[PDB]
Amino acid sequence: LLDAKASEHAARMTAMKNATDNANELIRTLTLSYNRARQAAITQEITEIVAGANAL
Amino acid sequence: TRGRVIQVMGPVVDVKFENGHLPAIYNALKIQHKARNENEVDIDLTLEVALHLGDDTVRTIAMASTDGLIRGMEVIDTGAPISVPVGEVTLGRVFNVLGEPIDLEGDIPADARRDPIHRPAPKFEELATEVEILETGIKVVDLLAPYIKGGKIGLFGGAGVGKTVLIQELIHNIAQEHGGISVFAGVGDRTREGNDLYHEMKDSGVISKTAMVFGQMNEPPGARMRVALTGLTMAEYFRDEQGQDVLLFIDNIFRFTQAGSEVSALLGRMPSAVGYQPTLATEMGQLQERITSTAKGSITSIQAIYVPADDYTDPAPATTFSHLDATTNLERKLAEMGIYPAVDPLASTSRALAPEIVGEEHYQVARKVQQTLQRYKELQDIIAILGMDELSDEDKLVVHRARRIQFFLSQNFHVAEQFTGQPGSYVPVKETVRGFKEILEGKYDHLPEDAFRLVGRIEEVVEKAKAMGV
Amino acid sequence: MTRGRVIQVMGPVVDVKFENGHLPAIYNALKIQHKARNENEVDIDLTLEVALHLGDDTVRTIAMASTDGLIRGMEVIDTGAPISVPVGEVTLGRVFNVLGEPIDLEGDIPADARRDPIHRPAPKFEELATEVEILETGIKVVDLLAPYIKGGKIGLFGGAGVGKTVLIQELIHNIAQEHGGISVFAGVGDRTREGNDLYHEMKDSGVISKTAMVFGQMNEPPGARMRVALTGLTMAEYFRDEQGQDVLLFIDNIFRFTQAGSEVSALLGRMPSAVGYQPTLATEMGQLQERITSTAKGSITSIQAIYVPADDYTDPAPATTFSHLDATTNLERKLAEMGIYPAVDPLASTSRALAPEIVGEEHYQVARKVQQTLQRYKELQDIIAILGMDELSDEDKLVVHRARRIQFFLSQNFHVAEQFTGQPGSYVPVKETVRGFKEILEGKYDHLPEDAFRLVGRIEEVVEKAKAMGV
Amino acid sequence: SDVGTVIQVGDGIARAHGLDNVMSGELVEFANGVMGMALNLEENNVGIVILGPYTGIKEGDEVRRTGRIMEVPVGEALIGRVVNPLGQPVDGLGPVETTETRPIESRAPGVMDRRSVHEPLQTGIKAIDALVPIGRGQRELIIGDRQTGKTSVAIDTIINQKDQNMISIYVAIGQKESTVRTVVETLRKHGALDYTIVVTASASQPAPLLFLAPYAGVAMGEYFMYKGKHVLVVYDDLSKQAAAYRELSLLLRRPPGREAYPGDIFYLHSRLLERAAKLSDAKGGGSLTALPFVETQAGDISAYIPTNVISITDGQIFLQSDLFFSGVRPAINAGLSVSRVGGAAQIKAMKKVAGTLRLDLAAYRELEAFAQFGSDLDKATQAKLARGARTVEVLKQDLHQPIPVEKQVLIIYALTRGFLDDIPVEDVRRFEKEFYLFLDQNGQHLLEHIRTTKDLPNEDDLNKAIEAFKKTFVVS
Ligand SMILES: Nc1ncnc2c1ncn2[C@@H]1O[C@H](COP(=O)(O)OP(=O)(O)OP(=O)(O)O)[C@@H](O)[C@H]1O
Ligand SMILES: Nc1ncnc2c1ncn2[C@@H]1O[C@H](COP(=O)(O)OP(=O)(O)OP(=O)(O)O)[C@@H](O)[C@H]1O
Ligand SMILES: Nc1ncnc2c1ncn2[C@@H]1O[C@H](COP(=O)(O)OP(=O)(O)OP(=O)(O)O)[C@@H](O)[C@H]1O
Ligand SMILES: [Mg+2]
Ligand SMILES: [Mg+2]
Ligand SMILES: [Mg+2]
Repeated sequence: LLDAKASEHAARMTAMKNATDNANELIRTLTLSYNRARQAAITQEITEIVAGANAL
Repeated sequence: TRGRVIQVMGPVVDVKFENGHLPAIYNALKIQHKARNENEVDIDLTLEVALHLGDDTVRTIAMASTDGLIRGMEVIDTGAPISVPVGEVTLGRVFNVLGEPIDLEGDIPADARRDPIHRPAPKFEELATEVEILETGIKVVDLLAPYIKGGKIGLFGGAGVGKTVLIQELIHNIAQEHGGISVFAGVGDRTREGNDLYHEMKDSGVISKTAMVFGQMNEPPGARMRVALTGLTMAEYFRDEQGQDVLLFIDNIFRFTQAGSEVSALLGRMPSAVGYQPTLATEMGQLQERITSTAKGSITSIQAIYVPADDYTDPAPATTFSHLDATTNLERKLAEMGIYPAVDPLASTSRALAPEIVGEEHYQVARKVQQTLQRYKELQDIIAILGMDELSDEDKLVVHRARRIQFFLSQNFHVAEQFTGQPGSYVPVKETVRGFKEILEGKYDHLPEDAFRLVGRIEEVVEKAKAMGV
Repeated sequence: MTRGRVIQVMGPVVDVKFENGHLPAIYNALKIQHKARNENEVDIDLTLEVALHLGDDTVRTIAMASTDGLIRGMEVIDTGAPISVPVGEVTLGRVFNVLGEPIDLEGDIPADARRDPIHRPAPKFEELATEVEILETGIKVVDLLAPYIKGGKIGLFGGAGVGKTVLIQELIHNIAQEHGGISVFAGVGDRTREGNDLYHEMKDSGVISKTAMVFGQMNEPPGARMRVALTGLTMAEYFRDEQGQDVLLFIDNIFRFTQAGSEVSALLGRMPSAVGYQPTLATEMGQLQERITSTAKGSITSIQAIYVPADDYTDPAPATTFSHLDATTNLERKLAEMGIYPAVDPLASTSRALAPEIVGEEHYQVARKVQQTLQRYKELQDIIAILGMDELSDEDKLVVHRARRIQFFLSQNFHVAEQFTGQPGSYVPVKETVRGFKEILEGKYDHLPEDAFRLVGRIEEVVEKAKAMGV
Repeated sequence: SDVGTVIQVGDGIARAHGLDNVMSGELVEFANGVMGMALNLEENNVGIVILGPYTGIKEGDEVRRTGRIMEVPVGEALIGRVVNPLGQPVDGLGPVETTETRPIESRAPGVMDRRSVHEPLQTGIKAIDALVPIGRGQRELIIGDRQTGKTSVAIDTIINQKDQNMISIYVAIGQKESTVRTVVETLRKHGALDYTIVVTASASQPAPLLFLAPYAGVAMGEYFMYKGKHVLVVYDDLSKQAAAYRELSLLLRRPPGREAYPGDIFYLHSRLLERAAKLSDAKGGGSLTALPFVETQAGDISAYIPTNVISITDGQIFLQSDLFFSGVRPAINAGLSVSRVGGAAQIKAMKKVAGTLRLDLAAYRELEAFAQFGSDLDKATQAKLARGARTVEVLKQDLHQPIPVEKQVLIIYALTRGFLDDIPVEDVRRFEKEFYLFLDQNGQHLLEHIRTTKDLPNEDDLNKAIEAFKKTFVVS
C-alpha cells in the first residue's frame, strides 16, 4: 500500500504536467487563428463599404 | 398641375412636376391609367414622396408593383399623406396598408373620418411612468422578466425559435380579460399564419374587440415599411380620443428595418456598416417613440424582433434594445435540447424585477436561480473535457439542481396542443414561486429529471414520475 | 475601310475604334503587324480577341501577347473569325502555343490543312450519353473509397505543394499505356520546366506518336492563359467526333483560367464580387466544362488539377467547380506533413460509382464500414489532443487502434516517387485492395506494429515489413 | 415608336436607345431572333437583358417591342416532356403543342383565398413521414452540405406519388446536363415520367434563364392548381438562383450589399415561395406544394442566404455530414429539423402512435452528450438511453425502397409501446424486414382496417399479432 499510494500520486502529477502543457500549446495555436479571422473580417467590411461608395 | 414619370428603377420611381408646385416629403400620389391599346396594361398605383432632387424632380417609393409602367404617364397629387379610417368602423375588420378592407365583409363609406399616418411623438410634459405587473401564465416570464402593464415588451430571436408561438399564447390569455381594443400589425409575415389567426379570433370571439392590418412577405418593400404606421394610427385614436386602454401586437418589426435597405441604394444613399441604411437609428426612433402610454391612456405593446443572422451584435437588434422595458431573448441551443419555450434566463431582463415592484420573497428566489444557472454555464466546460466525477460535492449539487431548474422552465401551451398532443396549462404566479423555492431547497431532488419536461405546476411533476414508476 | 485604330492601352486590355457599320463579332480575332519607321519606334506582331462593344464604334479587346510598344494610331486588321486552330492528324506528335503555331522546331504546319474555331456551342441534350463502368488506376485509396469512372470528369483538389502533379504523372504512366487511344495534355498556369521534363519523358517512352500538347505557362500574359484550355479542347473534340477515337484530356492547372479572368475583368469596366473575383465566374467556368463530355459518337475522360487559394475550400472558384465534377479527391496538408502519401482526405472525397450494383455488395459494405471508423476517430481527436488515451474507454481504445492501421494502409509506393525516395513502386489490383481492408477491419492483423503499415502495396508486404523489424 | 437600336452589348446585358412605349417586364425581340426582357428604363437608355446566345448581336442592330408581358406556355401537353425555361422543347421529340399562356409575375392567393393544411403528402421515408410531416399546401426546405442525400429524398418522393392524382414538376437549376439526363432515365425506369414535367437550365446558359427557371416552374403548376388538381414542385438549387441574380445585378451596376448580394434577395425568394398555397373550397380546393433546396458551406445553419430562406418556409429538414458518414441514412438532425404545420398533416393513427417522437429523439441526443462525460448512471437514464438507440435504427432506410404508411405506423407502434426492447440493437433492422413479411402473409385484417378507416384497430388484437410474431422470431 505504501508503494501503491506513492506511485498513484506521482502518476497523476506527470499526467497533470503533460495535460497542462498540451492545453497551453493549444491556446497559442487557437489564439493565432482568432487574430487571422479578426483581421480578415475588418478587411471584408471595408471593401464592401468602399465598393458601394465607388459605385455611387 | 399634374406630373410625368421619367425613370422606373424597380421599386423606385421618379416624377417631374413641370409647373413648380412640387409635393412634400411623405405625401401620397395616384397613378390611374386605362389602356389605350391592346399592348398596355391597366394600372392603379399609390406612391409616397421620399426626396427632392434638382430638376423639378421627386423620388417616390411605390405601394404596388411597377410592372406595366410606361414612361410619360400621369400622376395626380392628393396633397396629403396616406389617410386611414379611424373610428368604431375599424373594429372587427382586416385592412390593407391604405385602409381599404381586404375582407369580403364590406366597403367603408366615404363619409367616415380619416386620420394622417404621420405625426410628431408625445412630449415630456405629458408622458407617464407608473409600474404594474401583467400576468401571463408562462413560468419564465412571470418569474425572471415580468411584463409591465402599459409598457413595451420585446421578444427577440433568430429564425425558427418560438416567437410567433408565444404571441399566439399571450393572445389566448391576455386578449379576453384585458377589456379594450386590440390591434394586430403583421409586418412581413407568412399568409399561412394570417389566415390561421383570423379563424382563431373568429372562433373565440375576440374579433369584436380587434382590428387588423396585414402586409405579407410578398409585397413591394414600400408597403412593408408603412404597415407598422397604419396599425399605430388606429391604436392612437383609441388611446387619445376614446380613452380606453389598448393592446398592440406587431409581428416582425425587423422587416420594417430591412425594407429601408432595399430602397436606400435606389434613392441615392451611400452604404453604412453591414449593408444598412445611413439612417437606421433615426427611423427606428420615429416609429418607436410614438408607441407610448400617456397621461390620457395606456398602450401595452408586444413585439417580435428578428435577430438578422443569429448575431445579436448586428446593428438592427442593438439599436432596438435601447427602446424596450422588458425583453426575452430566444436561443436556438435550447430549442435543439427541446426545452420550449427556449428563453435565456440570464440575457432576459425587466425593469419590474425590483424588490419593491414584485416583493422581497419573489426577488430573493429570482436572483438565486440566476446564480445557479450562471454557475452551471462555467462548470460545463470543465465537465466536457475532464469529466463530471472529478469535481466536489458542492459542484455536483449545483449540476443536480441546475438540470432540474432548466427543464422546469419548460411548459405545455394550448397552441402546443397541435405540436405535442398534450392539452396545456396556466400557472398562477403564487404557485410558480412556491415550486421554484422547493427545487432550490432540495425537497423534490429524489424524483428523476425527465419528469420536469413540458409540465405546468409542480403537483403534476409528482404524478408524471409515478407513471415512470418512481 | 475594315481597318481600325488603337485608342487606349491598359495592360492586357486595348480599345480599337472601327469605321461606322463595320464592327467585329464578340469573340472575333484581330491582327497588328507594324514595322518601325523611325529609331524611336519598335516593331510588333500581335493578335487580340474582342470582348465587349462599348459604344462610339469602339470595341474592348483583351490581348494574346504583351502590349509593350503599342502606339495610338497603329492600324489593326480583322481576321473575320475566332482564333482558328489547326486540326487533324498533323497535330499528333507536336507542341503548340495558343495561336496554333508549332513551338517544337520540327517545321510549320501546311497552310492548306483545315483549321476549326475555338469558341463553338456546347453539345445538345439529345446527343449526350450516360453510362457507368469503373476505370482502374492501381492506387489503393481511389480504388476503394472514391473510384474513377470511364467517360467522366475527375478532379484533384489541393493547395500549394501538396502533391497534385505526382499523382497526375502516376495516372499518365498506368492509364496511357493501357488506353489504346488518343491523349491530349494541356498546360494552363504550370512551370515551364515541367513542360520540358514531360516532353522528354514522352519522347523517351515512344508514347509521343499518339498525343498532342498545348502549353501556356506562368510567364505568359493573362489573356493567353485563358484561351489555352479552350485551344486544347477543340483538338480533343475533333478526335472524339470525326476520327471517332476515345480520348484522354489532362489539364495542368484549371484554377489559372479563373485567376486570369479576374485580372483582366477589373480593367474591362466591371464591378467586383466576393473575394475580388469577376462578376461572371459561374458562366465562364461552365462554358468550358460543359464541352468536356461523353457523347454517342465517342468518349472523353478528363483528369484536372484544381488549386485551392489557401488551404481554404470556401473560396468562390473551387466551390463552383465542385458542382461540375463526377469523381473528386481532396489532398490535405495535415496528412502530407505527417508522411501520408498520397494525401487524400478519406471522408471529404466522393464518387458517383460507389453504389451496390456498380461495385458489388462486398466492396460497398467494406467502403462504408471504413468511412464509419474514420469519422468516429475525427471526433475522438478533440479529446486525445489534450488528455491522451487514458480518458478513452472500451470501444474508444479499439476504434483508435484500428483507425491508425487503416490510415497508414491507405499510403502507397509510386513508380514516379523513385526520383525522390529509392524504393520501387507497386500496383494494387482492386480485388486485392478490398481483401486487405476486410482483414484489418475484422482484426486479423491486430498484433503487427503501425510503422510496418506505411508505404506498402498489399497485405503480404506488411507481414514481411513487420518481420524485418521483428516488433 | 416601337423600334430601338442597341448601343452597348456585353456579357448578356445590353442597352438600347429609343423604344419609347416599352413596359417594365416586357418581351423584346432582336433581329437575330433572340428574345429579351426590359428591367430598367432611364431617360435616354432602355436596359434589356438577353435570353439567349448573345454572340450575334452587334451595336446598331435593331430591337423591336412584342407587346406582351413575360409569358410562359401552359397546357396538358407539357406532361412527360423535357423543356426549357422558355416554352421550348429540349428532349427532341418535337414541339410541346401548348394551347395558352400565363404571366410569370402572378400575384399570390390572398388571405381569405386560402385554407389550413389538413391532407397528407406521404413521401415513403420513415423519418420524414413520422418526425417532420408534409401536407398538401406546405413549403418545406431540404438544407444540407454537398453529397448528403438532397436529390435522392426529392426523387424518392416523386416515385411514391403514382397512385394519387398528383402532378409533379422538377426544375433543375445550374446542374450539369449529364446529371439531368440521368434523373430522367431514372424516372422513366420507375415509370414516374408519365405524370411529371422536367424543366432544365444547364450551367452553360446565360444567367437570366437560370433566374427565370423557378418562376417558369411555378407558373406551369399554378395552372393545374386553379383548375383543382394537386401539384408538387422541386427546385434543385435556390442557392444557384441567388448566384445568378447576384451576377446580373452586378452587371446592371446596382450597388452591392451584405457580402455582394443585393438587398432584393428577400423579395426575390418571397415572390417565388408565396405562390405556394392551399386554396379554399370556393376556389375549388386545389393545392400547390413546394420543395426548395439550399447547400451551405461548412454545413452551417447560421449564414445569410440560409437564414433568409429558413424565414420564408413552413419548416426545414437539415441533413448533416457527420450523421451521414456515421451510418445514419437518411441523415436527418431531429433537433434542427421542424415542421410548422406538423400534427394536422398526419393520418389519425400516426398522430396517436408518433406525436412527440421528434422531441423525444432530441432529448436522447442531448442526454447522450452529457453521459459521454458522466461515468456511472441511474436506472431511469439507462432505460431512456436504450429506447433512443433502438429508435435511431428503426428510422434507417436504404435508397429506392419505399415503405407504405400502414407498415410505418405498425413498426412505430412496436417502438413506442416497448415491444422492440428485448431485441438487441444489432437485430433491429432485420426484425423490421421479417415483420413486414409476417404482416403481409398473416395480418391482412389489421392492414385492411388501417386502409379502410385511417385509424388504429383494437389494442388486444394488435398486441396478439405482435406478441405472436415475437414468438416466431430467432435472435443472435
Ligand atoms: N411552445 C412550443 N411548444 C412546442 N413546440 C414549439 C413551441 N414553440 C415552437 N415550437 C416548435 O418550433 C417551431 C417554431 O415555430 P415558430 O412559429 O415559433 O417560429 P418563429 O420563431 O415564429 O419563426 P419566424 O421568426 O420566422 O416567425 C414550431 O412550429 C414547433 O415545431
Ligand atoms: N507520392 C509522393 N511520395 C513522396 N513524396 C511526394 C509524393 N508526392 C509529392 N511528393 C513530394 O511533395 C512535393 C510534391 O510536388 P508536386 O509538384 O506534386 O506538388 P504540387 O501540389 O503539384 O505543387 P504546386 O501546387 O506548386 O503545383 C515534392 O516535394 C515531392 O517530392
Ligand atoms: N438512404 C440512403 N442510403 C444509402 N445511401 C444513400 C441514401 N440516400 C442517398 N444515398 C447516397 O448518398 C449520396 C447522395 O447523392 P445525391 O446526389 O442524392 O446527393 P446531393 O446532396 O444531391 O449531391 P450534390 O451536392 O452533388 O447535388 C449518393 O451516394 C447516394 O446514393
Ligand atoms: Mg412567425
Ligand atoms: Mg504542380
Ligand atoms: Mg444533387
